[PDB]
Amino acid sequence: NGPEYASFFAVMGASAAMVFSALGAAYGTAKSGTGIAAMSVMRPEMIMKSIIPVVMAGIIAIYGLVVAVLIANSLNDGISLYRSFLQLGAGLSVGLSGLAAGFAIGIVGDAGVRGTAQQPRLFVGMILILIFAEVLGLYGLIVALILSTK
Amino acid sequence: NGPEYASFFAVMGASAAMVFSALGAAYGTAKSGTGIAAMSVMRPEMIMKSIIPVVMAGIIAIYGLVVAVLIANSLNDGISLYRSFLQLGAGLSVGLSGLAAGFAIGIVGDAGVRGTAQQPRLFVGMILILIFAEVLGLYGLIVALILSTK
Amino acid sequence: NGPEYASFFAVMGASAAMVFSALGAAYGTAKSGTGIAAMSVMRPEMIMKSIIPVVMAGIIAIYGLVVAVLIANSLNDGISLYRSFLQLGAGLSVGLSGLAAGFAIGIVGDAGVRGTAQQPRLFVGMILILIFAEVLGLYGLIVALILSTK
Amino acid sequence: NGPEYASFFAVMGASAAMVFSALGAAYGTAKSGTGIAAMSVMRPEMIMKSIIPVVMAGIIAIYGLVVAVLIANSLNDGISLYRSFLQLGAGLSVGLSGLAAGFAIGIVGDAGVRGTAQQPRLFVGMILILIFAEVLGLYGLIVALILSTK
Amino acid sequence: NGPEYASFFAVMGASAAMVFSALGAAYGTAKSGTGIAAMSVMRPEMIMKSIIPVVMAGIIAIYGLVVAVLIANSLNDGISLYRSFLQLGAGLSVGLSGLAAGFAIGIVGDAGVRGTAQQPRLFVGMILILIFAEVLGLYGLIVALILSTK
Amino acid sequence: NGPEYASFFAVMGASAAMVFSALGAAYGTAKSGTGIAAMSVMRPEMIMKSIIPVVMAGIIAIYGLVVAVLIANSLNDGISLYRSFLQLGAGLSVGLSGLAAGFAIGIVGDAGVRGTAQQPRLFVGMILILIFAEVLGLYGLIVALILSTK
Amino acid sequence: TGLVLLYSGVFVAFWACLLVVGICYTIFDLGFRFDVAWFLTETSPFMWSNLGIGLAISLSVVGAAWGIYITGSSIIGGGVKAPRIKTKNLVSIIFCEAVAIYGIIMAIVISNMAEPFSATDPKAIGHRNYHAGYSMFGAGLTVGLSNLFCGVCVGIVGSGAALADAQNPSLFVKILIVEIFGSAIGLFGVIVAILQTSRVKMGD
Amino acid sequence: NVPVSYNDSYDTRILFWAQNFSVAYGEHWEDLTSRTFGVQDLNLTGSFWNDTVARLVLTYDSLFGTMVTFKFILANSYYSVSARHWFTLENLEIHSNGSVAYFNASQVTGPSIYSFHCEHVSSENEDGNLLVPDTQPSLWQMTFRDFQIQAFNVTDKKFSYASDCAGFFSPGIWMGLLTSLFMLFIFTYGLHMILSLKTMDRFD
Amino acid sequence: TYNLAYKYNFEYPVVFNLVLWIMIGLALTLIVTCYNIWNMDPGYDS
Ligand SMILES: CO/C1=C\C(C)=C\[C@@H](C)[C@@H](O)[C@H](C)C/C(C)=C/C=C/[C@H](OC)[C@@H]([C@@H](C)[C@@H](O)[C@H](C)[C@@]2(O)C[C@@H](O)[C@H](C)[C@@H](C(C)C)O2)OC1=O
Ligand SMILES: CO/C1=C\C(C)=C\[C@@H](C)[C@@H](O)[C@H](C)C/C(C)=C/C=C\[C@H](OC)[C@@H]([C@@H](C)[C@@H](O)[C@H](C)[C@@]2(O)C[C@@H](O)[C@H](C)[C@@H](C(C)C)O2)OC1=O
Ligand SMILES: CO/C1=C\C(C)=C\[C@@H](C)[C@@H](O)[C@H](C)C/C(C)=C/C=C\[C@H](OC)[C@@H]([C@@H](C)[C@@H](O)[C@H](C)[C@@]2(O)C[C@@H](O)[C@H](C)[C@@H](C(C)C)O2)OC1=O
Ligand SMILES: CCCCCCCC/C=C\CCCCCCCC(=O)O
Ligand SMILES: *[C@@H]1O[C@H](CO)[C@@H](O)[C@H](O)[C@H]1NC(C)=O
Ligand SMILES: *[C@@H]1O[C@H](CO)[C@@H](O)[C@H](O)[C@H]1NC(C)=O
Ligand SMILES: *[C@@H]1O[C@H](CO)[C@@H](O)[C@H](O)[C@H]1NC(C)=O
Ligand SMILES: *[C@@H]1O[C@H](CO)[C@@H](O)[C@H](O)[C@H]1NC(C)=O
Ligand SMILES: *[C@@H]1O[C@H](CO)[C@@H](O)[C@H](O)[C@H]1NC(C)=O
Repeated sequence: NGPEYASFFAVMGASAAMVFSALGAAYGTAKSGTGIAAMSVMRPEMIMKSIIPVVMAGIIAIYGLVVAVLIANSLNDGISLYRSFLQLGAGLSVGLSGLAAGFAIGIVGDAGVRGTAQQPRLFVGMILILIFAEVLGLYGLIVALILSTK
Repeated sequence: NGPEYASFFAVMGASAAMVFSALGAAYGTAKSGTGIAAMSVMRPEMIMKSIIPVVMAGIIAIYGLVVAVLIANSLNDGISLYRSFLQLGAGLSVGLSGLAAGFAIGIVGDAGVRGTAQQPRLFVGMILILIFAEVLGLYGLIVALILSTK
Repeated sequence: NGPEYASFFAVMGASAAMVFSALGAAYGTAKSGTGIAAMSVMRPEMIMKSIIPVVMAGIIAIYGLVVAVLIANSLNDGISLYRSFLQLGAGLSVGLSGLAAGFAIGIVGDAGVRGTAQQPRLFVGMILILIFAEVLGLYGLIVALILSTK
Repeated sequence: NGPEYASFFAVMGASAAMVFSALGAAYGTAKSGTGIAAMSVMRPEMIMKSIIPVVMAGIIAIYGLVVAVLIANSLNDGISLYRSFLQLGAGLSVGLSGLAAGFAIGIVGDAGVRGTAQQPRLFVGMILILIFAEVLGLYGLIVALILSTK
Repeated sequence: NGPEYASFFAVMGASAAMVFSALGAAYGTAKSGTGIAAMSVMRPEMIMKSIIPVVMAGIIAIYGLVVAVLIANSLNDGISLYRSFLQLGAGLSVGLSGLAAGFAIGIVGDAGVRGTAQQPRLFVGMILILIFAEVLGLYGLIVALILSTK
Repeated sequence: NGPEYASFFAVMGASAAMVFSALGAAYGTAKSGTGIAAMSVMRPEMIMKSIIPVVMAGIIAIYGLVVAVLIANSLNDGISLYRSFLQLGAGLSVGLSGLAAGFAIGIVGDAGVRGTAQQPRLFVGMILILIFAEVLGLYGLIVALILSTK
Repeated sequence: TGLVLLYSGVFVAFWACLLVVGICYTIFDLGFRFDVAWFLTETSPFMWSNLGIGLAISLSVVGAAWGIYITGSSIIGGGVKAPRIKTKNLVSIIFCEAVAIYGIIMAIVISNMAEPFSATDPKAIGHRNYHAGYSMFGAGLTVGLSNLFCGVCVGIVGSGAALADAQNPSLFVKILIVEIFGSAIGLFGVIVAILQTSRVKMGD
Repeated sequence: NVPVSYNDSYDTRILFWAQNFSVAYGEHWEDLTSRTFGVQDLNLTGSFWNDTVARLVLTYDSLFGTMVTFKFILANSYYSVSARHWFTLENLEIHSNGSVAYFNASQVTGPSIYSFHCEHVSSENEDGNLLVPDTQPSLWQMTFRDFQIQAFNVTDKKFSYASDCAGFFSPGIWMGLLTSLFMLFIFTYGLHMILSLKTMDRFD
Repeated sequence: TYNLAYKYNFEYPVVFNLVLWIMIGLALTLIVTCYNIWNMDPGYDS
């Protein structure tokens, strides 16, 4: 097997995959949800059609839970030091890239639902930029699924 | 063969190629995504052709996705310490220069689509500056492909 | 042959040459790219002539590339510690001097292009100052060549 | 000869002589070069008369280049620790004293060319101050030649 | 003779005698060089007489040159640890006391030539306070010659 | 006797008694030297009666130069670690308590000479506060004497 | 910035000093003196176990109280003119109060698993008591920080929903959906925290 | 004056210096540094060498009652995580007459290229003494006021560079520093908020 | 028999941490104090 301290890096790979992707999902819901609650007084009709920047920030939360369940179930007493460094680098790669994909949903989703309240022609353009900011968390997932499942 | 902690630097090249290029692709998407929603309130015709500064930010993310798959598929237990340092610098090269390229696409893609709203003649000039700020991610790719494949 | 930690200082010369010259080439493209969008709204004839301060910032990008390939092609398993330190100071000397040359290009290229919108005689004087900020990245190139080739 | 780590302090004298004199020459051409653009709107005649703070800031860059070539040609595999300490202090003496001289040229050369826009009598007085900010890099040169050529 | 690393502290006193005294001589020239420009638009006749506060700051640089030449001529391989600690305190007490003396010259020389423009009677009073801020660099000279030559 | 590194703490007491004291003498000269330049435009007769805060602050440098001579004359080869720590505390208690007396002269002497222009009655009161602000530099001297004789 | 210069002056001087020290342990072969093995094994697992219980509850009620004062200043600030807010907009307070319920539950679930032993050798203290020490640190960190982020997330949305209820009283039941998605982040930290301490047993 | 030096070949082997070798049986303390590193004629009965196992036996024939011998057991293994060769003093043993002491000696390790050196390798555990007995009511006690031993890479009959025992940090400091520098972050978060609760200028 | 080690005392981690965390606790107390007296802002037009 591995040394006695070997399970420290796989634990910090299950923590940082959920902590750093909770900060992206909390920023993407609070920064854009500030924009929802302020556009709604002037346009109370598009209040439900503009929820979708906060359900896209919630996918970043479940991108980090898929790997934090995968790591915390494959972790056992005394894994090798090679296998725990893999699951540390699989934890930082989806957490810190979900933190970037949660920032770029918060800043786009806030500005998008203000430009949609002033002009409804932006809604097809807003949900097209929001895919480009949401695949950044998917690129971190498909390389955390490569690293953890070695 | 090499030590057991040799795989620490090899998974910090698979992580830093993905987290630093997603933090560059977030700044290219978010900062230039407020520029779209600020210009589309007056010019709703130029929405679908202003996705070019956030499309070119999305290629910065898939530069780091390619290197983080090349590094993670060339991983074994007990690799040498020399090959471990190559893949650490292959993550920092495509990562921290894709972050520099994402910083520049975010600034000239935001300010470019502000001047394109005030004048339709800047659309060819803004694209040429976006090419110079997107080969910075390409220059970091060809050093990451040289270093990781030695 | 050299010790096992010796190859870390040579990959961190190949990486620091690329990511510090890209940070200089990004600041020359970002700050002098917003000078184009603020100039063109009154004088849109000099748009293509104003691509020069982002062209001269783009040569600093390849001053660091031609030694990041030069260091990464002299890398061997077990290089000496003296050979490995020469390539560290060849990366830190074209990077941090190319970062200085890109810092000076983005300041005088932004202020110069904003200056030729109201005075067209400044353009032959702005392009002369950009030569002086260009050779700061060239002086770091010819001293990174006499360090790597030793 | 000497120890194996001895060549580290001489390489960090070859690179610190370059990157700190290129940061002084960056601040010399960028801070004074942004004063040429503000002078040009009312006095477009003395554009070529105002490259003198930019020319004398490029002299600081070739002061650091001469010492950095002189240090990098005095390198051998296995120099003494005394000799490589001499060239570390020969790099700081022309780097960090060229960073001071290039900071002083960029400050008085900025206010000098904005003062000759409103009164051309300052032009014979502007150059006479800049020689006093020029010799601070020259004093750092002639202590770097003394320290390195021992 | 002394240890191998004993020459490190003597050369650091040879560099800091020139680094910190040129940083004070530059601030005395740069801060009192902007005061010449603000004086110039009112009193053009006082140009050549106001180059005195940057002449006095020019002697701060040669206070550090005659200590850095003095240390770098008495250097020898194998100096004792006691003799090199004497020359570290000889360079710290002539550089950092010339950095303070150059700070006070650049402040009373800047404000002194502002009040000389509005009133010419201050010029004999400004030249008195420039003397008292000059001897702070001369007091550091006479404690550098005590520590270095002993 | 003592170890070879014992003479380092005594030369850090000879340097810090001159560095930290000429920094307090520079602040009392610079902050009050702008008090002379702003006062004299209104009341140009008091440029010889009112330089007494500059002359009073020129003694803080002399109080530190005195201790830096008693320390640098009691330096011989092989002083004990006990006797060298006494000269370190004699160099900080006269340098950093001269930095205090240089603050309280520079703030009082600045505002005290503005209030003497508008009313000549303050000259007896302003010179009385400079008695209480200068004895902070004298109390640090007589505790540097009581440490250096041991 | 006055005080942020102190926090950035220490953070720069810490990592610039670890840059110099880091290139002086490798460079004169003293790597062997670093010993991250000796740090992780000679520090007591009761230190990591009680920085997990100490941070499960305290960092939850940091974010539970950070989310209360953000939206509680908008209840009383927005409810001066429209005092009908103070009874309908209390479920924003409850949604950041429930993130401290997840703290005190997951602080006494983790605390039931810490039990004393008597060994002192890192071979006598096996890699079950070390895994139990690290997994209690990493479960109080993923339930303390994930509720510190969830509690401010349902406070910023709750402060915006309390200022939209002041204008139109019909808008609150539709911005309540955004606080549901925000309060699901805190429940996701509890799912990971019960899976990090599922197969954990400490003691001998 | 000179260290003990065993050799089997023409080349020299294991060598051991101290400044005060002293032992105690019961409560009678007998100093032995005058019979060891100055007398130049020691009874090194079996001083083994095998490049992976080395023993240093010192026998004195004038001690507490009878002939009493001291054994220094060393080993030299290849550790896969560190990818090096680390020597370790295995145990140190004393055989008086029909009895074995079995003094355990961890923290007397180091890389095989370098030697060990410590200032107190005494017995009688107070906080961190390196020689611990196997059972705590131990009749034997020994004390080294200086200590320097090397095995497995002795070259030219002299010590190499020393892997010292002291270090910048001890394991009791690392736990006390990770606690003090953690609630210093809690304190300066709670002091930054009270440094910014500024009052008003006017009243109505 | 040569090349004896340098004789560091046994309490070296104690004296290192007593000096280090005081001399940067008395330097940060000194830097913060001299920062506040340097930027005093007395108020000076009259
Ligand atoms: C929404 O995510 C879409 C694709 C995704 C996820 C691609 C990633 C894998 C991306 O990682 C990378 C960048 C690759 C890439 C290149 C994608 C281009 C995508 C589409 O482009 C075809 C856009 C869409 C922008 C584009 O189709 C626009 C409709 C448009 O066609 C309008 C044109 O007027 C405009 C000029 C043209 C230019 C800008 C490309 O784009 O659609 C999509 O379905
Ligand atoms: C090739 O790049 C030029 C110089 C470069 C890069 C020099 C580097 C090698 C450098 O290492 C240094 C600076 C060499 C040096 C010191 C050149 C000095 C002046 C150049 O001349 C030779 C000017 C100068 C001809 C010209 O640019 C100005 C228009 C002017 O001729 C017009 C005059 O009104 C003006 C007052 C006069 C002053 C400024 C010298 O110069 O140009 C250049 O092209
Ligand atoms: C630029 O070339 C001059 C000096 C240079 C380049 C010096 C350095 C390279 C370095 O080598 C030197 C050593 C710096 C230094 C130690 C200069 C000393 C004195 C000179 O002598 C006053 C003035 C002086 C001749 C003159 O420039 C001033 C104009 C003037 O002196 C003349 C009058 O206008 C005015 C009334 C007078 C005042 C204050 C009474 O100032 O240096 C020069 O000229
Ligand atoms: C070993 C002791 C070292 C630690 C001691 C730290 C104690 C700090 C004490 C005082 C620092 C506060 C000084 C700053 C004054 C605040 C000025 C103001 O807020 O107006
Ligand atoms: C140690 O070496 C010497 C010199 O070769 C030899 O005479 C002696 O016999 C050796 N010691 C033993 C115990 O063989
Ligand atoms: C230590 O050695 C000295 C002489 O070397 C001796 O007098 C003393 O008794 C020894 N210490 C003890 C505790 O025996
Ligand atoms: C060396 O000797 C020890 C003890 O006698 C033995 O266990 C080991 O196998 C030997 N090794 C070799 C290589 O002879
Ligand atoms: C050895 O045996 C004798 C027999 O009585 C006893 O007195 C003595 O104490 C023994 N030696 C030791 C060291 O106990
Ligand atoms: C103590 O020594 C015995 C030798 O019989 C060994 O088996 C045991 O592992 C040692 N224990 C420790 C904690 O070193």
